[PDB]
Amino acid sequence: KFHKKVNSLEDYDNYQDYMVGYDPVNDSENLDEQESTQKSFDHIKSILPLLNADKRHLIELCLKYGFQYKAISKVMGKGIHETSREI
Amino acid sequence: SLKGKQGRFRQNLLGKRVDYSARSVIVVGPEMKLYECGLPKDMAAELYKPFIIRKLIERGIVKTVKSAKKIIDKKEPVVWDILENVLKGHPVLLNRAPTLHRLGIQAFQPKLIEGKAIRLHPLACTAFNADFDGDQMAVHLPLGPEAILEAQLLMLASQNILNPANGSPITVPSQDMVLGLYYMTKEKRSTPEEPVIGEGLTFYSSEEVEIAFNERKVALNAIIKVRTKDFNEAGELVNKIIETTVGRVLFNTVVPEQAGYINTVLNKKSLRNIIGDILAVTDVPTTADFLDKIKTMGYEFAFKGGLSFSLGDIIIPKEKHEMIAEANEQVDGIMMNYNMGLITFNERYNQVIDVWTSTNAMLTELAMKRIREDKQGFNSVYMMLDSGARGSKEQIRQLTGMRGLMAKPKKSTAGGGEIIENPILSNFKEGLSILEYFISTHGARKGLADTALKTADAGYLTRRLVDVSQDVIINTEDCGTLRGIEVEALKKNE
Amino acid sequence: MFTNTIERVNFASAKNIPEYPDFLDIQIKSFQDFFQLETKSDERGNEGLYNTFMENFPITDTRNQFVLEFLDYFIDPPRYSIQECIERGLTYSVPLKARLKLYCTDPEHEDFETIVQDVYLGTIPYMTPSGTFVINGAERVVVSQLHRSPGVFFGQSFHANGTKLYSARVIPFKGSWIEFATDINGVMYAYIDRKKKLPVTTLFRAIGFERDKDILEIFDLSEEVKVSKAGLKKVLGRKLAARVLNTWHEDFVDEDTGEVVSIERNEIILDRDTILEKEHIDEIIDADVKTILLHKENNAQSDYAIIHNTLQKDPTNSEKEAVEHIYRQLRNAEPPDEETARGIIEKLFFSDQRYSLGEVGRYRMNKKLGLDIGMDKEVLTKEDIITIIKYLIELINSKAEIDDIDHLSNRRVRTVGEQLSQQFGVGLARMARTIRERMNVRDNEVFTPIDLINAKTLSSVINSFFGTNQLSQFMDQTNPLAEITHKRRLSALGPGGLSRERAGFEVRDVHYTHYGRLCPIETPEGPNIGLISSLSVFAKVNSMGFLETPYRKVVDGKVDVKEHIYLSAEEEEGMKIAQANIPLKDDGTIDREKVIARDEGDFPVVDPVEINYTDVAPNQIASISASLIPFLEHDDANRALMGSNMMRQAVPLLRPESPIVGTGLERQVATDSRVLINAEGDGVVEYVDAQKITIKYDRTEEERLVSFEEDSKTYELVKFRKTNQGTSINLKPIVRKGDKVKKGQVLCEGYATEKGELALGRNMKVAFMPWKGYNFEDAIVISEKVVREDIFTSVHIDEYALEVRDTKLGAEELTNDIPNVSEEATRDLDEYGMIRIGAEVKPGDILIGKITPKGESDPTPEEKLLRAIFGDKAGDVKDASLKASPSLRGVVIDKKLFSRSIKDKRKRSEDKEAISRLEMDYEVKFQQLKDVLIEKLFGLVNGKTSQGVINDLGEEVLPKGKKYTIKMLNAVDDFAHLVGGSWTTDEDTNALVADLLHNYKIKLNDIQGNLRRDKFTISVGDELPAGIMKLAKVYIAKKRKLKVGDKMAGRHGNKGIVARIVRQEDMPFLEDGTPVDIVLNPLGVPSRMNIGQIYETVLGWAGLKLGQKYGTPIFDGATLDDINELTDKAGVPRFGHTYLYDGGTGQRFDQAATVGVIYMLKLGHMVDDKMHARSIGPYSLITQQPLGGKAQFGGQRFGEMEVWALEAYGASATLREILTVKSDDVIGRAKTYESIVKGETMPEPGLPESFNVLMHELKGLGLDIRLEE
Amino acid sequence: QLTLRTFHVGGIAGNISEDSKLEAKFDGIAEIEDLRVVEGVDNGGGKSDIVISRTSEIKIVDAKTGITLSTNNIPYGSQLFVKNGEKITKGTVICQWDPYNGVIVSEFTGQIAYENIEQGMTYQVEIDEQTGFQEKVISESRNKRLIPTLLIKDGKGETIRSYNLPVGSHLMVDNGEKIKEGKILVKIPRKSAKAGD
Ligand SMILES: [Mg+2]
Repeated sequence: KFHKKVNSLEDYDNYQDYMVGYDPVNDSENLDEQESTQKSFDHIKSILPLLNADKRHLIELCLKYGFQYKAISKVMGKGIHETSREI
Repeated sequence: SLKGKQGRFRQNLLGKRVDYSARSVIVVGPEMKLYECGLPKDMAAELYKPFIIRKLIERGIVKTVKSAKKIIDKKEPVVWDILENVLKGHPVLLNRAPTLHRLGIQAFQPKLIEGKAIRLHPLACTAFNADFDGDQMAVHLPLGPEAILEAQLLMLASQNILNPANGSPITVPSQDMVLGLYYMTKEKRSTPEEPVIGEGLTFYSSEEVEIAFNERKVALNAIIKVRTKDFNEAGELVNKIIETTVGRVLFNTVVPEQAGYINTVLNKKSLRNIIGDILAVTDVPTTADFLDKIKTMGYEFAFKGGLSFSLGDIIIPKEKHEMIAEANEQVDGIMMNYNMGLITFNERYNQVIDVWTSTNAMLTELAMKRIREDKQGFNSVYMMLDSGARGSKEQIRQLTGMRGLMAKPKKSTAGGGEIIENPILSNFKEGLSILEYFISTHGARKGLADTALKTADAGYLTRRLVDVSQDVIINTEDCGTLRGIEVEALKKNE
Repeated sequence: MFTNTIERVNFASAKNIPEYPDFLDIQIKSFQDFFQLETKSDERGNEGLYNTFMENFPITDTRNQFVLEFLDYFIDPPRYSIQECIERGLTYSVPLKARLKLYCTDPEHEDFETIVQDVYLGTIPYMTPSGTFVINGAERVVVSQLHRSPGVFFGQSFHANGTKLYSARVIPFKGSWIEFATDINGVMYAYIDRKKKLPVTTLFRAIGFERDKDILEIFDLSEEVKVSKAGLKKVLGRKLAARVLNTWHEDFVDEDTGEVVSIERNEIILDRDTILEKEHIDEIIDADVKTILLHKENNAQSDYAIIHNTLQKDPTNSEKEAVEHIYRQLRNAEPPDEETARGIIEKLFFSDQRYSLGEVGRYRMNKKLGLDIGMDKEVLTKEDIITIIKYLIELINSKAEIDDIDHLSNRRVRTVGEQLSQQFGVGLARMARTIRERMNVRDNEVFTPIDLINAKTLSSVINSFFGTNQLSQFMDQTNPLAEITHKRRLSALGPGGLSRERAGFEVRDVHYTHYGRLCPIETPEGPNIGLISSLSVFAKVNSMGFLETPYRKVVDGKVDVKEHIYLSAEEEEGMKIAQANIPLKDDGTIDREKVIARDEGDFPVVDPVEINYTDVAPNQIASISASLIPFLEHDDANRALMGSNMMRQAVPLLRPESPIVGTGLERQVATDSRVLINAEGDGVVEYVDAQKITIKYDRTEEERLVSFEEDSKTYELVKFRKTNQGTSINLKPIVRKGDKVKKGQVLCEGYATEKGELALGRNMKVAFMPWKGYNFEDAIVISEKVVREDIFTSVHIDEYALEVRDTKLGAEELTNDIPNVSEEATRDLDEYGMIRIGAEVKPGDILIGKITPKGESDPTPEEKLLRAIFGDKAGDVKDASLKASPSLRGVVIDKKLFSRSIKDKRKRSEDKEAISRLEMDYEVKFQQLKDVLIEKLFGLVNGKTSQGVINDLGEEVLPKGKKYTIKMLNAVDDFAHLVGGSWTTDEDTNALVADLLHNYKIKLNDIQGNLRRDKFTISVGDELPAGIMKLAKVYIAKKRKLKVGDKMAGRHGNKGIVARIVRQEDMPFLEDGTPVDIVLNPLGVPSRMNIGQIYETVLGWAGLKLGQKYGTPIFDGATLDDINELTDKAGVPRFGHTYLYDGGTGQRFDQAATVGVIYMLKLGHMVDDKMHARSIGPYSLITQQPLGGKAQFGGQRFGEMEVWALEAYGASATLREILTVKSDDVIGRAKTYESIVKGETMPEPGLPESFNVLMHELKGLGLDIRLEE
Repeated sequence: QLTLRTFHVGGIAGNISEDSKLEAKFDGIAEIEDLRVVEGVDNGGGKSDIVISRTSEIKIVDAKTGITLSTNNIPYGSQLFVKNGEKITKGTVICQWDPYNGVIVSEFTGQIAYENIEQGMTYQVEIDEQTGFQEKVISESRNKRLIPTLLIKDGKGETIRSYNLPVGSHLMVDNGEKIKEGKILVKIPRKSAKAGD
């Protein structure tokens, strides 16, 4: 059904002339947004060393395994509730 | 995907859609120069956008591209101030499709104009095969300095004066320009009923002719004598008194002195020869200035003459009924001879064709003569025909005399094309009947079908010729050959 | 005289002109002979759909256990009217349901009950009163087609070496082609479905002509002589007309089956065309032959010698030899038995399954071959084949004539009714196949004729025809004339027709049979010239599909002026037809000694005694457009063609004005266009407003008794409605409160009409003179007064539609809060993100704001933390808004939102409560209607005795013999099924009762449709194609004034571009100081020979100076003397020759110039739509090249010829920039933009991306392409 | 342009009159090469010279310088009025021939006979409906072996000459008719020059 719901681009005469188009402005804007996000993350990384060591390691682990309160709690010693509160 | 008109080679490799391009309808700018064009403000602003952005950043108004684009899109006066100087020295290639020869692409120095239509010089129209009934043109913007130099030195319309096919000029006046020049250079002879002011007056220079004409003391078509420079039998320019017209003197105030003095009524053929001669003696810039000046002169005097098209110019000969009746009597006699048994069917048909052809020829000649001697040769239709501005003997004969004999609508299977025995006795001023109009529509539609269907063959021939001749380039200076071809005069019918 | 009408001074001198046929008959009357909504049951026997129902019924299963029959069909009123269908974007359709009866023919299964049921077959697009089909909110026209007429066509073809080859082709109404031909060897042959060849004599034997005796007796060419010694000796020297064979039976035993098969083997003892000698007598005697055949001594047999040659190429001799050879040649295998061997031929040539000729084909074959085969035979016969071969032989001897392919009797017209009938037949055949298969698979007794039927299999075919067929065309909706021309078009293209490449010159020319049927002027100027023609004003299409034109009979030179006869192309051959303007005496006799006649393609001059027919009107040969060019006889045919084409592109104007000089057909075009509101009857208007006109129609007392509706009726005027081309339909009332109206009277003007007359342009003061070169080469100089007085200002409406659908990532929403756009750009948007009515659409503004759910990937921990601390600034929504291109400037005039109601539980209960309330209200309306009907019926038949009323089931609802009273009148269960019987003994009372019941049924059906529509909108909501939640439409109006670059044109083929808008003081002006409004080049007049525009220029001026409008019929118009009289009466110089003064200097022009009033139109080629400029924009994702089109912001094409010109000039640099850095060098173009902005040097171009696409395609073809240094 | 010039004509047939006479355009001496002539009878009954050679070439050469001023080709069957070596002046009619139909000139005196010429097979008779004039026009025969041939014989029956008749040619002679030298036998209708293609 899906493959029979798909037409052929040849049904439109000279489809390569007026269809299947893109604007590089969109690509440049997407890359600019990516750069903005990267700059924000670099700002956060630079702020990280100013925090307490335990809270810095909590975030560092949460950024390389990922908000895994259970596995972090067993790793740390604090419970699920305490570890979530500290995060 | 690789084959045909829509294939890769012929759609994306040998021809491409391009950036810095635009398209719009073309109107006529008669006050422009041969190397000029009128670009609408929005078209120029969009085409020259990076240059305006560069000037905006340089001026300190903006520091980024996006702000400059926003300012441009807001259509501020600073944009137009920048664009006026940005345009200078930056010609644009104008192109009208189909591009049959290289003159279909020509470089024009653009100027900002109001409206949304490109203003094109009239003298370029013949090169573009462009009229102003709805035609559209495309604008391409060269970017690099070498591209601009190529536009200015190889593509500029003021440089494309000669046709590469034969060497004769292609930027020749046409239509209103030729009609005005013809009207200005045609002589008028004084008669007791209509006197011509200032006839037979002798002038020391074109200066005195200008003074007298400006004071309304000598008519434009008066026959006068003027002392001017002209070649002698040895080819040297010497002052002599020439019998000419005031209009000829005024035309020669813009003709370069190295071409002598021109003392002929200006039609298209004479104008083409004169432009060729002036280009032969002088250089291209002088010829371009001469072309512009004579364009202005022809337009001005066609406008001042009030040359119209009236039913009074279509003088149907008073003798038409007599010739038609006489031909009817001859056809009746031929019909009687065929009826009672002297001539065959083919002989009678041929005799009828002969008599109708002779009557049509005599009627056309009489209409020619009437329109020629009307108003001492100053009938507007006759001036259009004789100047070469527009018209022919056939069309005038269809207006004044009779439409003549029409070919039968026989199929290709039938052998040959016969001629209807009864001709179209009516013309377009009198009014064709229902049957005559129905007869004429066959020929009209056949001509239109031939026009609409037999240019694909021309395009195919041009494509094959280009592909067989593409690699032929002048690569050296001398091929050191002792061989050649014998050239003699081309004589047809001795 | 009608109120607010122009009384024109008419110059026609021809009398007794017959009334024009309705200009939309070719559409309306064709569709009305296939369909309708208001036909009675008894009249439904010759309605076309009924025939296509019988041709597909009954449907019987293979087991023959069940049989399904069709009884009748019914048509329900449309759910949505035309206006609502155009507003929503739906197809204006009527739902069709059919009555079917399924029964069992096998008594073994006696548990199956016969069922008579109504089954919804489906929605059928329905023709509007204007002759168009509203499909998907767009009006379309089914264009009548011109194809080859069914019958027999005889033709010739010149072979390569130069020997003629003749052919006889049978063209059926439906099926393949049967073609007989002559080969270069002088052998007759036949082709079967364009397969390989086949001997004609082989087919003759296959039909049943067993021996050569029958074959030679078909053409009567042989003499039979008994075999004897004396007889053979007496006929010595004669050539044998038949092969002398020896017959014996050989017993061949098959090893596989063991059955002994006796094969009749014939040995050729003596061949054909053999001279009889004394030695052959003994051979013939020994062969034990009873009789022999010899060539006839008549000389004419030589002309038939080709048949003998064919006999020499026939490898068969018996009745079954030819049949077996045919089987082997066709099915490419040996025959299994003789029965199927005979059956294959009997089914290929004598069976209706593969092909049918139809009534037209049978009639044409009968007329051509001179037979009288009954009209009930839709297939070929043996007599037909014999006569066809006879005609071919007669043609070969140069004794007959070749048929003419371009003859209008040989070109047939497929109208809208025929095409729709054929598509319906296809759909119903598919439906019948599905029904038959469903009956095949079903053995359970639980199956009824409703579960057997699929509506999809019919709706699919009909929608495909109306959406993708070449003949279902987008209507030309520019002006009323464009519609009226498109509805009268005849196309030679499409399915079953010719192609542009395949179209030769001959079909494109004008035939002598086009006179009065096809216009020789109005044809497209281009690749479609001749292939698309226009119907003439007096042309009809008869029942058989041939063009007919009217004439007046002439008997012994006396013209019958009171009666006229419609004649076809074949009915005219052999007759001499005169003109219409022939002077006539008081008794009707022709008063001309010599009359030019039109006999076939010749134009002889004969006496009035030899004239057979005369034309009826001066404009019989011309179309509507050609009959609107005043002084057409003074124009060249090419210019008339161009003027007819251009009059159809004239835009409607804001203030239209009817021409001063007109033919007189404008009122008829406005009336027959049916775009203006035509009063349906005599009445006095009640209330008039810009939006509506309500009028009280006068109805007779009987009509009032029978009709359920009030005499008053309200018409809603069309206000600023978009066409297919962008132009606007704005209608305004021309009737005041209190005026009286008659049938057909126009109550409104607008849409390029004025006071009931077509008004395509405006009257402009014109001077023919050169003006400073600003009217050079067909350019136009116009005054600024035109812009000042809104003379040439039009309104163009654009419609922008946004779909918001349900995507996988989430349901896209319409909101004014869209990310990363300033608050100023969302100022004019409402809650649903839709621009307000009255806003100015400057370029780049948001029309319908939209947010699409953005692509959240897996939520990586870094993203989670960044959103946790910074916030959800980058909420998951991307701008999908509609933005105006940098050419759109307009005012929002209307916005529409169509939505599907959300299916919720509480919404479901609310819908149930609402549907219950609506049902109660609609039964209340039902009962009110029934009470009114009962009261009217009791009033009609009070005090009489019933004669018997029978319902659809055969039960007598009203017992006979009882007097009429109220009690059992309200006791009748239903009136909508009371069919059959007579109510009373009075015929007038019976007719009144029948009409009353018909109107009751109509009103009940309408109210049921209303109830169904209310149910649909409560439950489903707004109709909307599946997969899309909401549809948002914004309509934008563009006021376009006349500007430089706009195209203008007259009616005489004179067209131009406005080159300069010149001030009033700079215009040429007359002695009174009034300037002219337009300056046209005189040079365009002589060469183009459109002298007519001069005539109209002069006459018009007289009108402007006399308050007069003129009627100048084509070929019966104003002479120069009438114009001279009117100009002398108006103080205007003769021929319009006036002395003018320059506005910029004041000096009088040297010569006088032609000045007058010309009717000027504004065409739809506006410089606003044509200008486009691009520096950079969107590129293709395949070729990495700029797109193409103003809508796509694309770039111009530098094609092959432009490259050739660049190479000829020697511009390597310009060509290189065009090839690489301006098109597809992806890095190069960005670097060039940066270098221009920064002033640096230009980048070095690189390899174009299209070359890499080419290289990848070559590598995908298995070629190792290597670039080397 | 070779396809657009038809548009301006409008379908009107042109008055293209084929040059039926060749005349001398210069003063000099006319020298004729490959010339064969016979004595025939014209329409007026007088004696005339008819060229029977298709390769005749006439050169008008100046008598003072000896340079060939003009060169022309003499069509077959044309009436020659200038002899070899005869001085001619400007405007003198060198020769005249039928432009519409070419002619075949008999080179011998004898009887005319038909070979493979039969009615309804190789030629057809077109008869005028009103006057009854009959013209025998040769058509294309189905059997290619049947070649219509005209045989010119002597009084003894021996075939002196044979002439092949092309398709479409009209027969101006009858079977068994006696003819003299120079008489036109078969008139081949040349395709008439229609309006300029
Ligand atoms: Mg044009």
